[PDB]
Amino acid sequence: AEFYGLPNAQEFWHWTNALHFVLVGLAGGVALLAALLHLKGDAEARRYTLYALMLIALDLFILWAESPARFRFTHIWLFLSFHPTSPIWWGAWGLGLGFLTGGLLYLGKGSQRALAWALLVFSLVALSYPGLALAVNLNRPLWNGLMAGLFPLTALVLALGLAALLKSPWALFPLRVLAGASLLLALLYPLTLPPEARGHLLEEAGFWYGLFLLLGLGTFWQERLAPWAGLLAAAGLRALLVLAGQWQGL
Amino acid sequence: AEFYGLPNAQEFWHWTNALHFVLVGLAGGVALLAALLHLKGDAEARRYTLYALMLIALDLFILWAESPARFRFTHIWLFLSFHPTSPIWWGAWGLGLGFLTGGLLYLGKGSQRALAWALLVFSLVALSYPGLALAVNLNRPLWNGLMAGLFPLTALVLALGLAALLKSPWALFPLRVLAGASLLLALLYPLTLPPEARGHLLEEAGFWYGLFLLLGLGTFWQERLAPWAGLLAAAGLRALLVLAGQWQGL
Amino acid sequence: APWYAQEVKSVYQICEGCFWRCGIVAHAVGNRVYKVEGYEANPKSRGRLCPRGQGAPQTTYDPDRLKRPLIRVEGSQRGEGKYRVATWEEALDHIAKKMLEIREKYGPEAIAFFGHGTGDYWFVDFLPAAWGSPNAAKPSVSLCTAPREVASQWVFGRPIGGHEPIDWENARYIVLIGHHIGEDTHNTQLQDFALALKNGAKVVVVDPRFSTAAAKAHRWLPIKPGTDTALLLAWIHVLIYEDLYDKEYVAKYTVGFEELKAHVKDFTPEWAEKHTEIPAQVIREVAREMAAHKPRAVLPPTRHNVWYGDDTYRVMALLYVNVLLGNYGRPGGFYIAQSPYLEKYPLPPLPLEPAAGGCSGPSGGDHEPEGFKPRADKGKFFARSTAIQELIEPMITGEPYPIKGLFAYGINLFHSIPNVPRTKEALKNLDLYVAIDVLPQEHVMWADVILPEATYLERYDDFVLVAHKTPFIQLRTPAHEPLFDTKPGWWIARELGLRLGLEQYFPWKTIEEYLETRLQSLGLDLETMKGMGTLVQRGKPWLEDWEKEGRLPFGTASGKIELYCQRFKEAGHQPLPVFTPPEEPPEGFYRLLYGRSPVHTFARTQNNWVLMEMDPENEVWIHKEEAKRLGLKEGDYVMLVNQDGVKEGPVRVKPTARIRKDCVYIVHGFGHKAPLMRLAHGRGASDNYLQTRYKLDPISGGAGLRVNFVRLEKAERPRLPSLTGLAKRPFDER
Amino acid sequence: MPRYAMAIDLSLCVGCAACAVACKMENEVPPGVFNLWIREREVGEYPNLVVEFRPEQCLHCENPPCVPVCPTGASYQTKDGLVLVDPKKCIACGACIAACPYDARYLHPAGYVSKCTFCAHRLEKGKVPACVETCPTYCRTFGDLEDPESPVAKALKAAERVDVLRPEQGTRPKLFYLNAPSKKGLTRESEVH
Amino acid sequence: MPRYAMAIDLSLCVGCAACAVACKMENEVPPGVFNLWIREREVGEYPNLVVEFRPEQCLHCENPPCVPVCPTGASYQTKDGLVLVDPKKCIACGACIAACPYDARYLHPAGYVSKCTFCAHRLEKGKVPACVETCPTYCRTFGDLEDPESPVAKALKAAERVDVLRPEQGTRPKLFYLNAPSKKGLTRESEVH
Ligand SMILES: Nc1nc2c(c(=O)[nH]1)N[C@H]1C(S)=C(S)[C@@H](COP(=O)(O)OP(=O)(O)OC[C@H]3O[C@@H](n4cnc5c(=O)[nH]c(N)nc54)[C@H](O)[C@@H]3O)O[C@H]1N2
Ligand SMILES: Nc1nc2c(c(=O)[nH]1)N[C@H]1C(S)=C(S)[C@@H](COP(=O)(O)OP(=O)(O)OC[C@H]3O[C@@H](n4cnc5c(=O)[nH]c(N)nc54)[C@H](O)[C@@H]3O)O[C@H]1N2
Ligand SMILES: Oc1c(Cl)c(Cl)c(Cl)c(Cl)c1Cl
Ligand SMILES: Oc1c(Cl)c(Cl)c(Cl)c(Cl)c1Cl
Ligand code: SF4
Ligand code: SF4
Ligand code: SF4
Ligand code: SF4
Ligand code: SF4
Ligand code: SF4
Ligand code: SF4
Ligand code: SF4
Ligand code: SF4
Ligand SMILES: [Mo]
Repeated sequence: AEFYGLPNAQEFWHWTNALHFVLVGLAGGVALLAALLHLKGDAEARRYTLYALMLIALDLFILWAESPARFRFTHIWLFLSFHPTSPIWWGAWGLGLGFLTGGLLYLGKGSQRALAWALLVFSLVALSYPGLALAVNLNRPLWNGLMAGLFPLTALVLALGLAALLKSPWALFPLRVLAGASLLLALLYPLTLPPEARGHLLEEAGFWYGLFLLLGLGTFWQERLAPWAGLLAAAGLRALLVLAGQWQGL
Repeated sequence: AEFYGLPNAQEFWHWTNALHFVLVGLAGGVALLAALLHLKGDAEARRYTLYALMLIALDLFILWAESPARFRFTHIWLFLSFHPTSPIWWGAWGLGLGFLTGGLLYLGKGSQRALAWALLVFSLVALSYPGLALAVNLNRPLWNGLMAGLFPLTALVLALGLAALLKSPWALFPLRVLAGASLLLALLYPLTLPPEARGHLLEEAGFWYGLFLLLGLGTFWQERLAPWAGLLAAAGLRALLVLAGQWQGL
Repeated sequence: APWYAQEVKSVYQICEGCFWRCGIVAHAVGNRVYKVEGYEANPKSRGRLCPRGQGAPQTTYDPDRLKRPLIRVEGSQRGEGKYRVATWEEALDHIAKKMLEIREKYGPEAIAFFGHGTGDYWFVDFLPAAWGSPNAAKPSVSLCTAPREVASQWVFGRPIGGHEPIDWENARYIVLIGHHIGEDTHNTQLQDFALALKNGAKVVVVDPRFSTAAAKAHRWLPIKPGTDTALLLAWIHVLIYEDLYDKEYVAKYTVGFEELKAHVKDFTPEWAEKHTEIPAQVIREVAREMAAHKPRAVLPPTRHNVWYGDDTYRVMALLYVNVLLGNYGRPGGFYIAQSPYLEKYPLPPLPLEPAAGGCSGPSGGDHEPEGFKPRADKGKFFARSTAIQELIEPMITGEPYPIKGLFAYGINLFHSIPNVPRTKEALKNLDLYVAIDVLPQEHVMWADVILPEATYLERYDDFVLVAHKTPFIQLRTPAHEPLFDTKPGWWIARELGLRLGLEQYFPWKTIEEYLETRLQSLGLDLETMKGMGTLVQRGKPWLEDWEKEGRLPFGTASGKIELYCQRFKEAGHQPLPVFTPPEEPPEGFYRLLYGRSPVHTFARTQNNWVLMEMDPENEVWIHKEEAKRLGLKEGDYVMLVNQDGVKEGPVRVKPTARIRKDCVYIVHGFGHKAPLMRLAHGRGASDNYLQTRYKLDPISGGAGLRVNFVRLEKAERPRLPSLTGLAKRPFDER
Repeated sequence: MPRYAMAIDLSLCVGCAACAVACKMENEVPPGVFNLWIREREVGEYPNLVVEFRPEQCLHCENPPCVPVCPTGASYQTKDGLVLVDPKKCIACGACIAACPYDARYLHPAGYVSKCTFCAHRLEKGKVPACVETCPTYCRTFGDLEDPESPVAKALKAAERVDVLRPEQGTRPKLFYLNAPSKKGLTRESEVH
Repeated sequence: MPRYAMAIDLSLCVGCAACAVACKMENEVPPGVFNLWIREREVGEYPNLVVEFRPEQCLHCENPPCVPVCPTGASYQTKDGLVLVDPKKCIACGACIAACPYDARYLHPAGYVSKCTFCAHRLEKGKVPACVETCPTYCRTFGDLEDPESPVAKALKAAERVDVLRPEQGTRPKLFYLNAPSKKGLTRESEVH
């Protein structure tokens, strides 16, 4: 209760790493739309493959931009070591090989639709890694097992929300299906925590939490409210869980 | 290491109950289908309501036929008290009221959209309570937070898989979206566990688990294998987590 | 539904759980004792009870418990299990008729009487002498306590007794040699040991195994087996040569202390460490520490002492150390135990009377010209106690005359006497073999006539007298009447006694008649005795109380420290030089050590569902590194094969270290081959079936058991019935 | 008004299941189940060999996870700190078994769930529990935690160390272990192999 | 090949912060961050007041959650049991800070993660850490756990009790608190509120 000096219990991932969390949701989700649109033969497979390349690249820039290690150029090691136990490592390659693969697909060469299978795999790695980068830390009570489920569900709500605003006919229905799955797990999450972890969550966020749950109920009303309301709900929850879970707490 | 007598650490939920677990998934998810159908004003809303009623009846019958207190007639207390903190209490009231609500819908009595929204809410209570009946036991390392995510999504793969065998046209696409979600979260599940618990899941199960993960992949292949494969993966996964997670273990 | 909400009837009752005989209250509701409890005034239980005492009542409500007399179908072999129900009248006639025939062509000494438990007074002490056979014995003498009783009779003039006289509450330093307290679960001594620990009593344990008592010790000396006398001699040497002993005490109460100092000249902590394997510094430190605490430092003598053939020497040496510390009769470790006064029931002297020997000719003087035929083991060892294991040979060869006919009153022939094959040959050759018991054990079903005894809760027994700081008398009253066709042992004895001309012995027509006579003597009657279950009398415990009166206790007027002028003379040696290096296990083998499970009594509790459910099997203790070289792990099973090829049913392996690499350990009493005791049948390994050989103590009739070696052979897990299934069979008093 | 508890001295416990058998008898606990059992574990090699004997049974947790999870209201916590079951409401759903972190409860064959009762039947008539009365070593103590005179209160006051099983669940057990034999505390299966 | 460890005898720690200041001077740890800090907590009420002075720092866990989590490989565990950071490969992502259960890790203002180092720089020249060196109360010891002549080894042997922070986690902390002042062990915030 009293200290000489202080434990390094200060926030470590700030509002900027909460912003990247939201974009890699999009980047991975859209890369999934793209490969599926390929595999399916759809005329739109190209439009969505060059978007995913921008979203992926925007994120990888925000990832280096927000790193205090940027002008020390140490990221080359992210690609010169084998580290399968590391969620973040898996996301470096998943977004890196996912980029090349999406390049060799947009420049119609190298190979076709055997390459959409590789894009599908790399997009699943990119959709999976954040969720596990949090849940892997078993010392953080709030970042429980549900993060591994709440993040991939929420990244597809982001990708389908975007897709539906760029008026693609197919996007609304699956966005309202994954948004229902997303919102129901988000409601059950608090009931899954131990009492002190939940109490911490409701005093720190919550309103904010119960706001984004309410806001998300807007995907099931009108259009041009729908993709917006589900999009703000998915990014709300994503950013708030990264911000409120950096607690170690007893 | 050695005992005089023994701790009561034996399986408390049998193959019998695991069956109840697969069934309440079906029951709840078909009651969601009937609710959403009445809500679109679609013609099939009537027989889906009969089915959700049948599966609700079949599930309450085996919840009672498998109870050691089946002839002591004490289930009446489930209904004469208020226990909001208990998943099984929520489950009893959701199904129960969901069976009256769906009873009046079938008999065109006591209103009809206001009864379809009710069926919607009670079918969300029934889809939600199983994963929480597991997940609230923070002493059991395998029943972590993801159980609150794995159980609702898997109950949907069961209902939609059934709807598609009955040849309803709308469902073979949602079945593939929801089966992709369920299999992705099911694959990341073991990676969400402390080492010793993952090692325990792998020793005791897995090979069954890994077989259920492969199986479910056939939901994206041949048209009429797709619902069987999706049904068996979702039911195998639910029963395996129920039997393998009854461990306190240090 | 609960028993305590239902109407109850209590009674003051003794526990027959084991021979400690704790005073208990039994709570019955109708014909069934639901609960039993210790009681405060009783000096043994004082309100508490061990596990065996608590579970002891279920044998009375065991569906396999013996109910009717039975006689062996004519023409069927003993062993084969063919019987036909009989009447008490018919079975009792058949026994007397047969007994009388053996007596007309052989004499009455051709009938051996083996027995144990409370009613052994009738079968082993009374009936045999009233009938005229000196061949009466109990396993608690040559298979337990003989070495120390003999050592004690020679050194002090007293026994150590059934309630060993240790003043635990004032003890300050305690040395346990093989004495496992906490596994050996005798009530009061558990209580006392626990109270000593509690008050800051530091305990040293000497044992090749890290036992429960060692788990509570300040020092554990992992001694090489069969080597304790070298450690005792070297401690005797340190207290004499470093001049730490109690000088006065030896000067006023000790004879021949000088012979001991010279004997022990070369037995130094360095000579000891060589055989003992305990470092010489440790040997020294332990003797100094105990000298620093006198007279409140004690080496209490253990109860089971047959370990090796030399045994009386080890105990003598342990007693010298206690004497040298000045603790006997002083508060610290030995109070002086006097027997209570309850006058015997008036009767004519018995044809044969006993000789509680110790000095000046207690061997065979009365056995040579004195009337007609001495106990059949008369020339085999020095001491005068009857040895159960030596009178078995006479039944096979007819050597020392012939013993046809044998009685087994509650004594496990196949688990308590070594060399089971030899005992079976001996039953083969008998003309009559009767067994009085409750359960259908493997040795009861080899009998011509089985008589079902009534259990301790459905029975009255002659009083239980306990020599103690404050001597006392206990009385057990039925909690309810016998079940089925069951009869008390006092009744069975009297009924046989009237049939063989012994009416002058057995005159009284009933046990309460008998009990009223002894209560007259003391100043009470039956109803008042039932009122205060136990009776405490005044006695003495120190030396002052004795001394001020101008007397001392002993044997001959001064404890003789080397300890016995008449053995010297005609036997050979007086002192305990027989540290006698022990024969070692052959390579590939281990010494077989054995002991108690806190929850099971000897062998008789293996069919008890309340107790088997706490401990359903034994487990072989091997050092972690040996089980590893062998290819054995945690849940494996194994057969134990002894140096003579005998294999003992599959036992679980227990690779956890708390034992030397020289040894292996298993709890005694498992391995029953008795199909009718449905939950004890086929479980664990029997130590006795592996104890094929034994080294006869030439001084105290004892059969050294720790002389057997065993090796382990990988075996399959056993397939056995479900214990819960069997335990659930309802008890029907028909 | 009291807050009921139990204290067991492990420095004195020798693992003779006396308490376990006394409870079996006093409470008529059927064959395949147990309200009380003893666990025995060794720790270490030759020159530092410790053995821990440990009775385990309902700890009558102050914050019992085994109560909120019950659908009927059969599972309840008393005003003095006893966790009990009203068999009249019990549906034998096993929710309380899933929730107890100590393997303290079982399905009794009569159709309802059972477990250590702190001998409520004896407590009500002013007696001490069966385990507490039959105990050669005098290592268990019982009483009102709030009364400075009660035997548990005294026992805790005189203890060198106090431990509780799985303290990190947050159940607040009311069965205290005194003076554990091992320096590192109560033994766990995880600190083995 | 040895197993490096630190032991702190809390019966002697007075929480003066000498070790903490000796560390800051030696490793020139920058303002605002700490390799080592002291935590002081009272467990209360008059006749029974207890104060725990507890220095905290990297425990150099034997099974460190901060190593596996690193994408770069800059977080490595050494052959003798030191967890160190090679700043050449560090991308300052914080994954290790997220996985550290003890708050022992910080972002150095020079753009890489830092934390106590077991004074690696001194261990190679054959010296004892700076905090161990300055300690006025002689309460902290160090050495190879496997060498029984080690000051850690001898102290662990002499301790009345040995504890570790969050044992329930996977880690196997190699910083041992010896004689904890409160009977219930090391103080926790949940045990207050
Ligand atoms: N191999 C080996 N032998 C030993 C020992 C050992 O450790 N190993 N220990 C030795 C020692 S120390 C002792 S003291 C003795 C004890 O030896 P025993 O007393 O012979 O041992 P138990 O195995 O209990 O056998 C008791 C027999 O009496 C029966 N019985 C029990 N209660 C009653 C009753 O009320 N009435 C009647 N009629 N019968 C009853 C039981 O069914 C069983 O047949 O054994 C000794 N023998
Ligand atoms: N639970 C229970 N308790 C009982 C009984 C029972 O049947 N059940 N029976 C009672 C009776 S009658 C008796 S006789 C006793 C038996 O019990 P004890 O009288 O205590 O027997 P001991 O043979 O002294 O002790 C057994 C210990 O002796 C050890 N030992 C073996 N060889 C040697 C050696 O060479 N040197 C040393 N120092 N130790 C050695 C073994 O390792 C074991 O740890 O217990 C009594 N109490
Ligand atoms: O979900 C339930 C479960 Cl698992 C059980 Cl065991 C019971 Cl009894 C009931 Cl009623 C429900 Cl709803
Ligand atoms: O996902 C990432 C996160 Cl969260 C950080 Cl902080 C960094 Cl530096 C990088 Cl490279 C990736 Cl990929
Ligand atoms: S010591 Fe135990 S088993 Fe023996 S008589 Fe006493 S209570 Fe019964
Ligand atoms: S009765 Fe006493 S010694 Fe026996 S298990 Fe219980 S607490 Fe331990
Ligand atoms: S099994 Fe009985 S006591 Fe337990 S939660 Fe169910 S109804 Fe309640
Ligand atoms: S010990 Fe078991 S029964 Fe008692 S409160 Fe805790 S979880 Fe409930
Ligand atoms: S307190 Fe009651 S329930 Fe607990 S062990 Fe004792 S008798 Fe059994
Ligand atoms: S030198 Fe000792 S007392 Fe001072 S802060 Fe460091 S550990 Fe604490
Ligand atoms: S901050 Fe540096 S040491 Fe820590 S995980 Fe990232 S790259 Fe590894
Ligand atoms: S205490 Fe934390 S930072 Fe230090 S080695 Fe252990 S897990 Fe890593
Ligand atoms: S070992 Fe070195 S770096 Fe660690 S706290 Fe001590 S002085 Fe600081
Ligand atoms: Mo004995």
